[PDB]
Amino acid sequence: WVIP
Amino acid sequence: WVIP
Amino acid sequence: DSCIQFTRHASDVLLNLNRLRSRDILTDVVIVVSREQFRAHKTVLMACSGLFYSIFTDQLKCNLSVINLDPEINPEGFCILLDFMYTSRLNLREGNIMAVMATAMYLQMEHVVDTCRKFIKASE
Amino acid sequence: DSCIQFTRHASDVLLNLNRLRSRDILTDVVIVVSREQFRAHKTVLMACSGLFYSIFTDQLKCNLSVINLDPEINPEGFCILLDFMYTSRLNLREGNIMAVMATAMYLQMEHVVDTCRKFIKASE
Ligand SMILES: O=C1Cc2cc(Nc3nc(Cl)ncc3Br)ccc2N1
Ligand SMILES: O=C1Cc2cc(Nc3nc(Cl)ncc3Br)ccc2N1
Ligand SMILES: [Cl-]
Ligand SMILES: [Cl-]
Repeated sequence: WVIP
Repeated sequence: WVIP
Repeated sequence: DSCIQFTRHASDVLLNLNRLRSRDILTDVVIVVSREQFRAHKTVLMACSGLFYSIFTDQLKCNLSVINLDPEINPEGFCILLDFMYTSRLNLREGNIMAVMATAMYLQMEHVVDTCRKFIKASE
Repeated sequence: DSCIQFTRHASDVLLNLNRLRSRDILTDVVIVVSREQFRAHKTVLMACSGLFYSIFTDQLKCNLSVINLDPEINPEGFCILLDFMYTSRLNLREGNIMAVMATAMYLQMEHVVDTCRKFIKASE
């Protein structure tokens, strides 16, 4: 999971 | 396009 | 093999599937969550959820145009997850994390359950 | 928004759609290319091809279960492109590049046409  |  | 690969292909496909969803094009099922209805593509639901995969591979349920979820399922939690299925983006907030995790467990969306558990563990 | 994103989601969705294709699950159209037949999901074809997008948004053609391609279309070129749609991998070879490019132009698959033109320009 990432900060888009 | 890339070499997978 | 000696194949070449287009990096953005999977993302572009999903973006187009979401465009079809937004315009209600070739949607083939309604998911009923209490008083709310959500139109979707069976194939996308199956590709994202162990529960939908099991439902639409059933020889009888594969032909249903309406699927009623358990009454304990929160419509907002389902909405957030349906958006995630079609976009890879999850709108996880303090106010919705419990409903989202409970919905992801029911839908069998393992990666979503995993990030919810981690975000909850960080706030305790 | 304040969304989080799962990097591998789009790729995992496509992998699952290809698994459904391989097991012939919820395929809803046959594409006829001369003597050959290819089963697929209308939504995936539309998401990958300007031609299929135009065909299945047509109020009459959207309901067809069989689509016949132009007789000039090469079945192997179509097969290579159908595999690309479901996998992001293109089996581009000296022996098939002309048929693949001609098929990608007909299907309106701009990125495939682009790499074919570049690979051809390199060998001249
Ligand atoms: O957390 C998750 C997400 C998910 C998706 C599917 N979908 C499919 N799985 C397989 Cl193996 N083949 C085709 C399809 Br469609 C099955 C289980 C799960 N569990
Ligand atoms: O080279 C390409 C690939 C492609 C795909 C689509 N598909 C869609 N396009 C739009 Cl804007 N919305 C929903 C869908 Br499905 C249209 C044109 C093209 N040209
Ligand atoms: Cl997931
Ligand atoms: Cl393309």
